Amino acid sequence: MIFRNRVVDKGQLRNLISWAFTHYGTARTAVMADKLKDLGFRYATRAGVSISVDDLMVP
Amino acid sequence: VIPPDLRPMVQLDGGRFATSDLNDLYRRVINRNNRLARLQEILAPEIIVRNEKRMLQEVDALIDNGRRGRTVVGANNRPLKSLSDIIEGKQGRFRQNLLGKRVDYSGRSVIVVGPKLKIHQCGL
Amino acid sequence: QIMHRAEDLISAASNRYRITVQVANRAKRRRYEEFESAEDAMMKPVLRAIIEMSDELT
Repeated sequence: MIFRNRVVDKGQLRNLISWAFTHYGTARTAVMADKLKDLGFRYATRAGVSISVDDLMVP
Repeated sequence: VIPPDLRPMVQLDGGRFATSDLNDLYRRVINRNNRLARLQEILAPEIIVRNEKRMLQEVDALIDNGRRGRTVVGANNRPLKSLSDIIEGKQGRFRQNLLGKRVDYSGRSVIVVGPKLKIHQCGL
Repeated sequence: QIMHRAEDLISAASNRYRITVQVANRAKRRRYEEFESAEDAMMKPVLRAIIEMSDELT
């Protein structure tokens, strides 16, 4: 029962998943990072994002 | 000598009946053998007998168009795939015809994006 | 669920394969035993196989 709050990254996924499955029945946790994963979407969606041109910014 | 049904003679109607590529080895080989003996008897000069014995030992080609005489020629001067050229390369029967048979019952369709479904299960 | 919490039984029961294999062994017969379309066996022969393992596997 364990809240984490930081930013997220790749890795902290990565690990994350780990630390879950590392103590949780494979499927039980393999199924996790899927609903919230597909929620990656729908958010990211909502924030939405994309290039510009000068997206290609040049310092 | 291998059985016939398996080197078989093939069927395309029209007269283009492909046959095979080792029965012709034979074709050689039997003739070089019989015609020869069929010298023996008449016991004519070895110039046509002892010289054929090489055209007889030449059966080596049957066993390999390719080690050690120049190979014999095929429809396209190919190394007429020797009987010892059927299960030899990765594409030569052998493993690919056993370790890697093709096989039946299954699907082969383009895998386009389709993330809607879950993971533990695929979408047929 | 249909199939999910079954990721532990096999996981924690000595030789896993081995499990499977028996499990089949169930399977095969515990379809086999009844060819009267018993709807218990209306579903796939394994999955039962499994489960009644499962819930005897306490």
